[PDB]
Amino acid sequence: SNLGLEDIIRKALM
Amino acid sequence: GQLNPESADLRALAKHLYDSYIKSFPLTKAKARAILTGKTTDKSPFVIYDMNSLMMGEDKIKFQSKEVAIRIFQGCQFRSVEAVQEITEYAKSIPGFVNLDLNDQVTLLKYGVHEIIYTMLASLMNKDGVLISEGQGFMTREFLKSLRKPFGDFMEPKFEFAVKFNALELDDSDLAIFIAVIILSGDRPGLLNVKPIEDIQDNLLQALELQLKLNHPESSQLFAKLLQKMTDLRQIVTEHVQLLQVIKKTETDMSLHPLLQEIYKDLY
Ligand SMILES: *c1ccc([N+](=O)[O-])cc1C(=O)Nc1ccc(C#N)nc1
Repeated sequence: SNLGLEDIIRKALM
Repeated sequence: GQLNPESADLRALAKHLYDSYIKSFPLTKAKARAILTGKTTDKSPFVIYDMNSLMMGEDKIKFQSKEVAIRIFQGCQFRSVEAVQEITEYAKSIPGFVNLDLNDQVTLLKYGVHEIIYTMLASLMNKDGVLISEGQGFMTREFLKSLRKPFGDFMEPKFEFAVKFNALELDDSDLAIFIAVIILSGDRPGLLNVKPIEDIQDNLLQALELQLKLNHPESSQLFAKLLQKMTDLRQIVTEHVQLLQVIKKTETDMSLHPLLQEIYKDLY
């Protein structure tokens, strides 16, 4: 939920 | 104030952010306002104002934990992935953002997306209700407020913010700079290099201040009033943690009509 969001954001920043 | 090189650059930055805002967010405030004021002949939305109209509107509402409120939160957070990816894509256009430390980029966005989502939800709200199902429906504020606890209290603090935020009468040009200012907040916990972040926000704040002077002559202290709205945004996000504890302590009826569960998943 939080690390889920952080991973969504990390992937979108790629 | 003077039209000097520095002011010219700040106008170029506002235009650059506006053009990137339009490319990244397909649902602008102007489109939402046209629907709400009935100016769009192409998508007259159905009005859901009670349980009877809700069941008549089963056509338009188009359809894993066990608690209903938790499943609503999981679903709307999943539906909000496209918004998070659009905000993140918008952030890449902010000059200097991608040069920041990658950990700070993630930290700035993970706190900022919630406040930006609420800012754009206000565009879908008037004093009477909120647009749902991609502008094909309209859920009234009092019907939401009348639902059984804890659901009846979910959206009402957001309507109260939206009425006060929409009274400022910002357009998409204003909102593009305001969103960038939210992202470049040097006060996020866990930031590694606050100084380069505030250097960018200092530039965005100047561009915002000049934009509001040019765009809103009849608003005294609009810059200050708008910055104070960030306090209301933060409180709404903060209160979602408290809302979880209200659910874990409610042993009353927590069942909700399946169509209402779907509508809440389109909200935040
Ligand atoms: C989803 C669907 C409906 C509501 N609501 O009616 O209040 C809320 C949510 C939701 O997940 N809200 C949410 C999630 C995370 C954060 C943070 N940080 N704030 C709010």
